[PDB]
Amino acid sequence: ALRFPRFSQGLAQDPTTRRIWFGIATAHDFESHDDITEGRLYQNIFASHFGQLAIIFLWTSGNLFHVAWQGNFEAWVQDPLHVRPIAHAIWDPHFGQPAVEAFTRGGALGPVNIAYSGVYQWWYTIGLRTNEDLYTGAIFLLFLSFISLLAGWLHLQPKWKPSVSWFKNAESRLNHHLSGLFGVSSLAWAGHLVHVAIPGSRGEYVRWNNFLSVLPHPQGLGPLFTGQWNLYAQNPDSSNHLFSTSQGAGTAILTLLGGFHPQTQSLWLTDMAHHHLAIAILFLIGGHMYRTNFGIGHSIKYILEAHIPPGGRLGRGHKGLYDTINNSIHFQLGLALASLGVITSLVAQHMYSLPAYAFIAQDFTTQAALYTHHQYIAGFIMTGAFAHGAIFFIRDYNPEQNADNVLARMLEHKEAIISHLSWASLFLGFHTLGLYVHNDVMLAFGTPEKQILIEPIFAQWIQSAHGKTSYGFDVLLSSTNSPALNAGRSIWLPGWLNAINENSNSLFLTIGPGDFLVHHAIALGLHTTTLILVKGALDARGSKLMPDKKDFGYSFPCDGPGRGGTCDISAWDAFYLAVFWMLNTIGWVTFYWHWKHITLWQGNVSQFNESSTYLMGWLRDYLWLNSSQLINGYNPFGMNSLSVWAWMFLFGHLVWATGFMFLISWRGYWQELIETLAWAHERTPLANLIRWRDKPVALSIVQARLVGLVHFSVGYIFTYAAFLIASTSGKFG
Amino acid sequence: SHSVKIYDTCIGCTQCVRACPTDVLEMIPWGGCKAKQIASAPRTEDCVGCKRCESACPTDFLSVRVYLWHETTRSMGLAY
Amino acid sequence: MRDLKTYLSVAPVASTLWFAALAGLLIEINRFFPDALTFPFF
Amino acid sequence: NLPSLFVPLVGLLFPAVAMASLFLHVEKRL
Amino acid sequence: PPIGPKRGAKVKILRQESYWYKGTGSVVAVDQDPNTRYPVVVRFNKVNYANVSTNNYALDEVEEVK
Amino acid sequence: DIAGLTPCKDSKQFAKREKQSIKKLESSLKLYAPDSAPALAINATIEKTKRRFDNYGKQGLLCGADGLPHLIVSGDQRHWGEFITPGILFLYIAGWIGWVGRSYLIAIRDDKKPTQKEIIIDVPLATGLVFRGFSWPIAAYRELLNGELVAKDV
Amino acid sequence: GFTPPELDPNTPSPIFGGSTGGLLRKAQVEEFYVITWESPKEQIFEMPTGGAAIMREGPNLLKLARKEQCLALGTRLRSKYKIKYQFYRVFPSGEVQYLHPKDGVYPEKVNPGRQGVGVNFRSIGKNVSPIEVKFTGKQPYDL
Ligand code: CLA
Ligand code: CLA
Ligand code: CLA
Ligand code: CLA
Ligand code: CLA
Ligand SMILES: CC1=C(/C=C/C(C)=C/C=C/C(C)=C/C=C/C=C(C)/C=C/C=C(C)/C=C/C2=C(C)CCCC2(C)C)C(C)(C)CCC1
Ligand code: SF4
Ligand code: SF4
Ligand code: SF4
Repeated sequence: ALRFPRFSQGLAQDPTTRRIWFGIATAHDFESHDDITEGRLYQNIFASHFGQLAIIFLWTSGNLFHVAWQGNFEAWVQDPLHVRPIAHAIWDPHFGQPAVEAFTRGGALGPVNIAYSGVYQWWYTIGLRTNEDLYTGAIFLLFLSFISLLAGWLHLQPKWKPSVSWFKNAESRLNHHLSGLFGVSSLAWAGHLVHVAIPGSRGEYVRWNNFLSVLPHPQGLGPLFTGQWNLYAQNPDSSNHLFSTSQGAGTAILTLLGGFHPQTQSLWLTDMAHHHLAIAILFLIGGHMYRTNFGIGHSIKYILEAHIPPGGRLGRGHKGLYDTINNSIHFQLGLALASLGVITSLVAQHMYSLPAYAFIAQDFTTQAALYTHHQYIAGFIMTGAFAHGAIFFIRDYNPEQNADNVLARMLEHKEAIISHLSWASLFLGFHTLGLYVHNDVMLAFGTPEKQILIEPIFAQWIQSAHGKTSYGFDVLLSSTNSPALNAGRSIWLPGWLNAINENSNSLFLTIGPGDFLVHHAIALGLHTTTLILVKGALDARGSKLMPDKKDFGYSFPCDGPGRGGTCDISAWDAFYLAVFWMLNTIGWVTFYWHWKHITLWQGNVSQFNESSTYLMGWLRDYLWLNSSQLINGYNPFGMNSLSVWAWMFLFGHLVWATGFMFLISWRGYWQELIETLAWAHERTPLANLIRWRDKPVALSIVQARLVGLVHFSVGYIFTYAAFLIASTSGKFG
Repeated sequence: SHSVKIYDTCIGCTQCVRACPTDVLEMIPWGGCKAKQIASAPRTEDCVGCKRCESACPTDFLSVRVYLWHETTRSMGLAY
Repeated sequence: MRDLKTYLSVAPVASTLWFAALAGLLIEINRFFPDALTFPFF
Repeated sequence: NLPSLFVPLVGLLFPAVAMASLFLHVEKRL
Repeated sequence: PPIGPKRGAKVKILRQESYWYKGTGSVVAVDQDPNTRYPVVVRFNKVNYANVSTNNYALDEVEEVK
Repeated sequence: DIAGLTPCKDSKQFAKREKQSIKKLESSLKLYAPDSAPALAINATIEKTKRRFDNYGKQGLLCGADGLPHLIVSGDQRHWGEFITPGILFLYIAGWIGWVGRSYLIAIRDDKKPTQKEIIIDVPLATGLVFRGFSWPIAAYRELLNGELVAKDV
Repeated sequence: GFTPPELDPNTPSPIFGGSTGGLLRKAQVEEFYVITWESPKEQIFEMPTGGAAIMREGPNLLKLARKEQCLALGTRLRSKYKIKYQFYRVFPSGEVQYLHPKDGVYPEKVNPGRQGVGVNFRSIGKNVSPIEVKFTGKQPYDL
């Protein structure tokens, strides 16, 4: 110990500046710290979880506070489609007078930023109506962040810290998460919708003062205990209904209409309340599967032991997988990040196609910002899922306790998995690029008719299968005779078919050959990013080049210039290489989404359908064309409110290019340069009276890869966020 | 300082000791191989981690292994 | 002579001759059958 | 009026105190 | 008695960290001197990552395959 | 027709592209003399444009709203000339290339220096093997049934 | 049995005009090194720190900042010229520590008075998986 970092003696005894960097970069790697035990490991993780929850509650609390203080929420409720919501107020003493003038918008007294997170529509749809309601929620979350820190501190003293056996109680944890954390929370949310949100959506302001007096339904509760639940679905709202008023209001609380509210263009609030209630009670029954202290339930160990196919095509099946995952926190985090990244992308794909918050589909800047945000979030989460999968193989995988099960068999034929992932990436890359270049050459020579435009007929057939008419393939939901259509005409199909064939929303947009080419670029990005992460995770314990890689850990610089050269041979470097492909993949995904919508919102879908089939169209008719108002955020003749993006736009270009220095130039050059600088300081008068207490050295090789990747990613995200919002909000459509 | 280890697969060709630029390796008598000698790392406090010894080992797999550990003034190659 | 023929069999020279013959053939095919997005002979 | 007090308190005074205190702790010896 | 396989026979390399693991090579000399933990000398068709074509292995590290 | 497309012989945008392309070439033609070599070149390009558009419309190509031939690769028998038929032709050629190269590598694998015949091609051996790809789907299929295509235990 | 030669100060140093690659404050407060050799005549030799110096005839003493600089110069003294060499470490207290050649024999030549340090008696691939040393201060190669 003796000095920073107190958890690593070898870092503390470093005489150079490297002591500080590695002390920061390894603060949360509890397993590498000195004198760590399984108890201290789970306990520090437990308290870190509480601290995170406190962070999240405090963050949401602050968001409510500024919307209620400097925001537009009360004025925005009156005009949902004519009021620009306010994020907070701007107080920058570097502002010139015109900067104050151009940034004063949304109907405020001083300069303000226009919020683009969608919390206004979210809070209006759930029942919040006045700034006082937002102040109440902020105090509650500030108080919740307080008790989160309280519980985190509480379980760090003896007799409150639990044993590692308590953390390894998987059966009880799953039952409670499915029953309580998943189901009871969804059940209570359905309760909030049917008490406050739905009546709030009909003109009735239900709050804590009067929620005990009002009835959510005229004949409340009674039918629920009888079985005549259909009385809760009798009188929905008319298709000619105004959200904050009562003209067209009904009295139903649980419906299955299937479409959108025609005015708000968001999902039916009764449908959402019924949805949460149905999935909740489904989670409640499902949360009674595993065995606890009552003599009934399953042993997850025994279920895994019993799933072994005779004939031995999977060897010993899943035997030993229970303890393999229950003892490895990296395995559990890998599964958690994998599932979370999938449902994060699921949220992205559904919030733009099935908007659930009132008056959010018309806020085009908000829809673009939200989809881009979650897709990059999900991309990072997926890279982390595979990163911790490799970390599990190195730090926790016991080959003898996983003998001849499915997990060890993955390693047994690692070459087959990696080679075929390589073939699929090569196939997709060769052909997708080739077709794009072919069409580029055709349009260069002025012969558009010679392009190769393949019709995405399989996804078109699926859209017709959902009842879309634009392609006329006459399958179920699109054909009058299929039983899939007859069984649903009574319920969701009227509203569903009404919404899918509306040419304004984005519920299953019309797709053409341009969409076929972009989706194959997406397949290339997914396959190659998967290839990088899987090859690194399977070759993490060893390779023909370095058969003892597991002894060197997860993150090390290299193995030297011997044996031909072993640069970027660790699994950490595999992650580091895959993040570039993740950013490239999400870049393709979001370039696709933003261009299709920004042409749809402009009513010019033909420009996308005709220009997305060749890459010169992407450079010219998407990036170059939409950058106009952005780059003119400030010109030699003045500026407007888009200047903050024109600046951030260039800011992102700088950080990104700065990362190239850390990624192209490597260490030894900078070490010799620092040596020539240390001599300069020791031989300079006056200044040599100042002595450094940490020896200046060049950044570590792994540190350089990390710093270069962080600059690359920060520039990536900030450059695109600036262009996205400025090109969309500059038009607002 | 960096850790250096010698495994008994060593054939005793004395190549790791010749390539070492800070005199960390030694050749001690042994009875396992034909040259009657094996390598040892008694002065890893001077080891810089160049892995120039591993580049010269003819054994498959290596018989010298340099596991980069806690950095010191000597291991970082500082003249200042 | 035998050494000259052995030089002509080296990888770059064999590649150039092979790819030149291939390039000329595809050029004449697209010269007698230009454009063609499909296989029209069915 | 409150921004005229808290914006410098978090962009000037807070990083000043934070960077100075972290410097003393990082450079401290035992 | 000659310990180990005869010289020239094909051997399946069973050392997991070897460049020729699960592959096959040919025997050169079997050192009959005990206390030698790696007597079997094998020569290989293809060079490893160190441009080396011969290596020494133990008796339980080589399997005779025809 | 299929996927809402209209055949290019029926599409107006398809015929308007042919018109505008030919009229654009004619606009370049008025600048030069009727006996000029650029004139005969532009006239040949116009005739080549008419031939291209007519051939696309004659062989049943489907056109979108953009007046450009869209290809249908679902396997519909009305458009096998757009993918499946040229794809089978490709797979025949690709298998030929791979099978001949494989036959070459097998023939030289027992040489004293197999690397010698990989950087200096044995053209006589190559010329004798290039025509075995003509029957590659047969020779490969038999090697599949006899266990000669895949190396045992690798 | 071998007895290391003690470092004799006032030993002549090669002729050199001075360079910027010499000692720094590390030599004053941390440590520095000193290499000694005999040499037959006055010669020119490239300095591991800067340019060229004139190796004096008879005993020579040269103070450097790093150990690797000493062994590199010694190796060239043993290759280009045919000169034996020793070098030591000098702490700021004045203490001297003999380094190389340790036994008086060069390290590439086997010597019977040497003991094994860090010699594992198994194949390199016979190390254990990292999970078997988890929560311990051990490594799979220290054993
Ligand atoms: C994580 C939530 C959060 C976030 C991101 C922000 C962000 C911002 N706030 Mg704010 N604030 C918050 C919570 C938050 N606040 C809470 C809970 C309160 C009490 C109700 C306030 C009260 C407040 C006032 C009065 C003002 C701001 C202002 C501002 C802006 C200027 C920066 C500043 O003065 O720092 C924030 C200053 C504070 C006093 C907030 C810190 C106190 C709370 C309890 C957070 C706890 C801090 C703790 C010591 C360390 C947190 C750990 C880590 C998460 C940072 C800025 C955009 C100024 C502004 O409007 O700019 C024009 C301003 O006038 N805030
Ligand atoms: C994030 C917080 C923050 C804040 C609140 C400010 C605030 C300010 N900046 Mg600054 N700046 C910042 C970050 C910040 N900056 C960063 C990160 C950079 C690096 C890019 C800069 C670079 C920068 C430059 C180059 C300049 C400013 C200037 C200014 C001042 C211009 C407005 C003015 O005319 O006032 C009044 C102008 C005065 C001269 C009065 C000075 C105010 C008194 C003397 C403050 C007293 C200081 C106090 C005693 C001790 C403070 C430190 C203490 C907390 C330890 C203003 C007070 C300008 C400036 O300072 O003018 C010379 C200017 O030249 N800033
Ligand atoms: C709930 C999710 C989760 C959790 C609990 C963990 C937990 C852990 N991770 Mg992990 N990871 C995750 C997700 C997660 N990760 C994801 C999504 C990715 C993909 C990006 C990764 C990729 C990853 C790698 C490559 C590594 C880990 C490692 C680790 C372990 C040590 C981390 C550490 O102490 O370093 C401390 C972390 C920091 C000090 C963060 C500093 C760097 C950040 C990104 C810079 C901030 C960006 C920028 C400056 C701010 C914005 C700019 C501004 C201008 C606005 C630890 C147990 C490390 C490990 O121990 O391997 C065995 C390891 O090398 N993770
Ligand atoms: C019914 C009893 C119960 C309940 C309610 C909980 C609840 C919780 N436990 Mg716990 N636990 C229990 C019993 C219970 N536990 C028992 C009996 C044991 C002993 C075996 C444990 C042992 C245990 C451990 C070891 C840990 C927890 C942890 C947690 C927290 C998980 C992190 C989180 O908040 O994510 C929230 C999850 C949800 C909100 C539901 C899922 C979210 C879905 C998938 C997506 C979001 C839905 C929707 C689309 C969101 C819309 C977005 C919009 C609202 C903005 C959570 C609050 C962690 C913790 O302590 O953190 C401090 C943890 O480390 N528990
Ligand atoms: C006889 C030559 C030959 C053959 C039969 C194969 C066969 C195969 N390769 Mg391959 N390859 C070759 C050459 C060859 N390759 C060369 C020269 C390179 C270096 C550019 C590669 C690089 C390569 C990669 C990176 C991959 C494969 C893969 C594969 C497998 C999947 C199919 C594929 O993707 O092919 C694709 C073919 C290419 C990408 C390049 C082929 C170039 C030409 C067409 C082949 C060379 C012909 C030769 C010069 C002719 C000699 C004539 C002789 C008679 C004198 C497959 C069994 C994939 C795999 O791992 O399987 C899962 C894979 O990832 N190959
Ligand atoms: C490396 C590793 C790892 C990691 C891994 C991962 C990361 C994985 C993943 C993955 C993923 C990321 C996945 C995904 C998925 C998904 C799926 C698998 C799905 C599905 C489904 C289906 C089948 C569907 C169906 C349907 C329905 C239901 C309805 C509608 C129609 C349809 C058809 C759509 C671990 C740690 C483990 C271990 C170690 C190693
Ligand atoms: S030190 Fe740098 S150049 Fe050398 S092997 Fe390692 S990563 Fe490659
Ligand atoms: S890594 Fe370099 S300094 Fe260390 S023992 Fe090997 S050769 Fe010597
Ligand atoms: S290089 Fe390898 S085989 Fe040669 S003496 Fe050193 S450890 Fe032994």
